[PDB]
Amino acid sequence: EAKLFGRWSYDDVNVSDLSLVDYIAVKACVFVPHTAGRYQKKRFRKAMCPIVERLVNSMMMHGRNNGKKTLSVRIVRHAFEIIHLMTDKNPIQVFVNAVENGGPREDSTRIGSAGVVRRQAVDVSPLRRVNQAIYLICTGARLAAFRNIKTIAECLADEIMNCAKESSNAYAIKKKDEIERVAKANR
Amino acid sequence: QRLHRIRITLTSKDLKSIERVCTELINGAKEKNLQVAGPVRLPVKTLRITTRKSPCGEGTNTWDRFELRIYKRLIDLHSPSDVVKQITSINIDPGVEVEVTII
Amino acid sequence: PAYLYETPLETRVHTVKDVKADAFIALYANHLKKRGRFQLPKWIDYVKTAHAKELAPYDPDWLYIRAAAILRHLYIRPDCGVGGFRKVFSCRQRRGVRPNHTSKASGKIIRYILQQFEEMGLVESDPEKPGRRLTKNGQRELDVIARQCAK
Amino acid sequence: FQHILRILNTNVDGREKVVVALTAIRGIGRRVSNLICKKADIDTNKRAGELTADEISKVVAIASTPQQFKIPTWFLNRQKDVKDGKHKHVVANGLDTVWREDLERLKKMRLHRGLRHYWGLKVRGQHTKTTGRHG
Amino acid sequence: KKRVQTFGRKKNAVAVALCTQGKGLLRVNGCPLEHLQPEALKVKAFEPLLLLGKERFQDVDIRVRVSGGGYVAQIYAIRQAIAKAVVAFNQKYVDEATKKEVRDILVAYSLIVADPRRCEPKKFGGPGARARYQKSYR
Amino acid sequence: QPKLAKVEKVLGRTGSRGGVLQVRVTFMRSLIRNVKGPVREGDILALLETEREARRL
Amino acid sequence: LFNTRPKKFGPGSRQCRVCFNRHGMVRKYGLMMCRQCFRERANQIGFVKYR
Amino acid sequence: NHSVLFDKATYDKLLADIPKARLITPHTVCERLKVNASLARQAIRYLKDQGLIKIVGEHHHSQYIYTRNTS
RNA sequence: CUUUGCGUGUCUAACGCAAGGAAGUUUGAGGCAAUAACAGGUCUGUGAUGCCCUUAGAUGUUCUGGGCUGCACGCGCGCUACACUGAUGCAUCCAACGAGUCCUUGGCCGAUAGGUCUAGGUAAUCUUGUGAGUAUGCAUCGUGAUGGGGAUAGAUUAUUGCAAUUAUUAAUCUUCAACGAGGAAUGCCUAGUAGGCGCAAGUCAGCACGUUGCGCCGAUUACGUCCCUGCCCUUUGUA
Repeated sequence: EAKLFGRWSYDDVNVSDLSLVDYIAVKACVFVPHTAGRYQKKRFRKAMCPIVERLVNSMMMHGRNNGKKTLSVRIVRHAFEIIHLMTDKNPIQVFVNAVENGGPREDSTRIGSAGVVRRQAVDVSPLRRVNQAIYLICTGARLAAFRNIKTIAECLADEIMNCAKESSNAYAIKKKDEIERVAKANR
Repeated sequence: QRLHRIRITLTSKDLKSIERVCTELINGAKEKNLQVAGPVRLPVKTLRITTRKSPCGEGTNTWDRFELRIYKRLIDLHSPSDVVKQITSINIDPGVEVEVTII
Repeated sequence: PAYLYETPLETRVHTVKDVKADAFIALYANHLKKRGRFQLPKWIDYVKTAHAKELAPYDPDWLYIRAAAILRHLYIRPDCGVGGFRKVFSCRQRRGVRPNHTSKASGKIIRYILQQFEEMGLVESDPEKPGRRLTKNGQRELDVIARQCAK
Repeated sequence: FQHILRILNTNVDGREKVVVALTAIRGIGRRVSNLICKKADIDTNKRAGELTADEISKVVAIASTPQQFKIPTWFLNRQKDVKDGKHKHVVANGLDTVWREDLERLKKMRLHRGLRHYWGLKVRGQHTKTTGRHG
Repeated sequence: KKRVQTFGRKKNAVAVALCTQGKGLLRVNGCPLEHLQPEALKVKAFEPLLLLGKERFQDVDIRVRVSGGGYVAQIYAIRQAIAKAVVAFNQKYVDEATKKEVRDILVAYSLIVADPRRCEPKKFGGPGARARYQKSYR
Repeated sequence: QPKLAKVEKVLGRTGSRGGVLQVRVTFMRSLIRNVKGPVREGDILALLETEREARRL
Repeated sequence: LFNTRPKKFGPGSRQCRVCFNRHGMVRKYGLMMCRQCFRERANQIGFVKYR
Repeated sequence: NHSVLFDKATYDKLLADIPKARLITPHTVCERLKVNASLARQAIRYLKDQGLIKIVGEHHHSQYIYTRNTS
């Protein structure tokens, strides 16, 4: 069985692309995004959590909004309902396809060969690309609704659908290409 | 004589001082074979003071964490008061406050 | 996809604890008007319900819902009084520039509603025993409308 | 429909609810404006851009003489007037002139408190080494 | 009569779930599980019902008595105490082979274990436990 | 565009601050590359440049 | 007449028995001990610090 | 920026306007319209009771979120 | 016991990973703390003290009153903020550390503070199961410096004290500023931890925006490194 909010089934659906596979934790699965459990003793317990839990967990910011997971459960429960409303299929399959495309491919590290702070082209790991994906999803949605009288759930639902899409309107998909602008040049 | 009920309080700072008394006075009762219940160990009232270590303000503001501990323990009996005076009066301990009470 | 799950048996509707507590107050507030008995204060224009609160309540039936809530709360904890009911409707006062603290509820309004229940005789002393309690007629007033609201 | 308004020689705005619109009048605030709205029998659901001639006429009467409609005295701004010696409600540009009287009273009397208004320092006894600096 | 009683522990919460033979009613203090706000976590309490099934629990009843902790910690105590009850209900009366099924399907899904994370004490020269205040320099 | 490659073994850890990490990959062939985040053996990752081999160390 | 105000309350009322000093007066459990005085004699009273 | 009353020109349109749209929220009324969010709540509460539209979920006290009825 | 399995090592000392287990970083967190010192700080913690000062027209002592709070302006620790994951009004129901010869239930009066008449408590017994607040549910508000923000200011009612003015606080009504995420610099921190949210104790007649403990809600990101800032041990150079 196992369904999120009881209205969705973990069973069925699929990972979008090779890589970022097995790093993601689907398959089995827990109704309700939330789980208080030990995930930070080893350094790859972080990709045992299902990514809906990692969304609600990292959705609390900044100092003022931290904690209150029960609050972040609600606004994600509304967000998955809205995703369903447009281009209806599976909120999870749209969300999994979003965090596939969300994070950056390559990155600029500072290796100078002694003396200088000089940039150099380095590809990103599969774990960090999932870490950066869910971070960049939220920081678009939070900044989008920070001053506007638009509910955060609306921003999150909108941000996720956009990320799956190639519109580039999103903050996340821009900040992918903003890094890949400089990462091309640092080759 | 008459059917009475006695419940004797014990208090001290040390654990080791009372564990003499709890073992001794129950065996002192079992000379005469009175209706003993075992020693009821109450929760420990830990007293606490935290002062600064330094006399003046200088250096990092470091602190002591001083503690006392107090151990209320209760030997239960059902026996008249003339019988118990032999048991308590012999085997008094150094620095252990003890008070016998009917009911 | 509809919502899953039940309990094994269909839940018994008899006592007041089986009723959801907010939905109880929605019914019994309306019962106080349509019956008529309970009677109004003079001061209703003023108040706000607490020293801590900085504004008066919006809903004009704030007294009936409070008298509805306090009467069921006697069933939850039998023994309680006025300083008890000051704690249960406590709240975060905002001190100003300073950090926040707790504060106790209003003593006039919480005492008065109990005296109106004493006049009918649903909640009563207890003159020697410290704290108010609901009587026999108090329970049957509650438990008859517990079955009605779920129906 | 009426955009913009004026009650008691002070400009009340439209596009605001009737309770909060009345706080734009000087010497009125949030808790008393509810008692004005409740005892004038105005619906709080209505908007301050409307306000018929019956509604404003009641508010001016209550604002002038709130002792008539059983407001029990602790709600009033200048409670015990210290001139005629009664429970008094000061509204609008009366409150400007009353503040001009009460400060210039204390300058003639020559209190310490009056000299703080004269120099324009902090009055209430606050540590002005560091705070209230810029001026 | 058939009786077992069991406890769970999240943090400083504790929840003694007595259970007996009966009709099929699961109750906290004297509510239904249908209440238990926050409501969002209401689904969380029903977790051992969904995994094991309805038709096991209808032979028994459970009555839980809870204190300590907070809002969320009280749910996790009840979560454990219901799951620990029906596992421990076998040992006394019902066949001992079916314990290995009903326990290990829940373990395949810390419902009996209880995670011992407790609050580390504060130390001097700082606001939090490990956090410190601020160094000034010049 | 991007073409996938499987990790044989972590080689060391590279750079001044030690954050970037050096890996032998195998296409899906072998060459040495640098990678950012947490990586272990039995792992697969995308590369835009199939060429461009990192210095041995 | 002279040599006495009302001396009932506040730090001027009371002093350290051991050293006659008002400042840093530990009055928990009725010690009446100035802190410089209290810390060095704390083991002899009963107080033993741990954790 | 926004208009506070019903605007009884647009009330005749507002029967037609909102059941067209796929999303029905607080925001989508003042998207189509240029009025404060508050009217939108009493609009979609009116369109529950009188008119067509239906809840996506039974309810919530913060984010409403209706669909078009499709009938 | 790092027990068992497989790797890693002159397979010696011991590491890594997986399974099992309440727990496998020495299981987590503290107390205790060497030899050398530094012209560190404290004669204002002391009946710990040498020397000097002054000793009745006093630097002893003590009484009335003021001052340490005085403001063109710099610097350091904190608190509340800028909102809609929100503010406000109603309802729902959950903690642990204390602490009292003062802590306060119960009943009447009062919008409030608070008062008044009884009443339990030398305390696992009474206050107290301290019905704590972030939280949850249902309403109104609508992006406006607005109901976010509560400084600044007038007027009134109680409380502690022998005395409240430079206002000790707590209330009730008003008064409605700056501030739209903070320039250069730079602090703290690796799991029940950060951060947020309260509570209790210490000083206390009265006063916490402070410190010391206590729980509750509970994340993100490392599991490496010697680039910056310091540290320890070798070889090396020194005027």
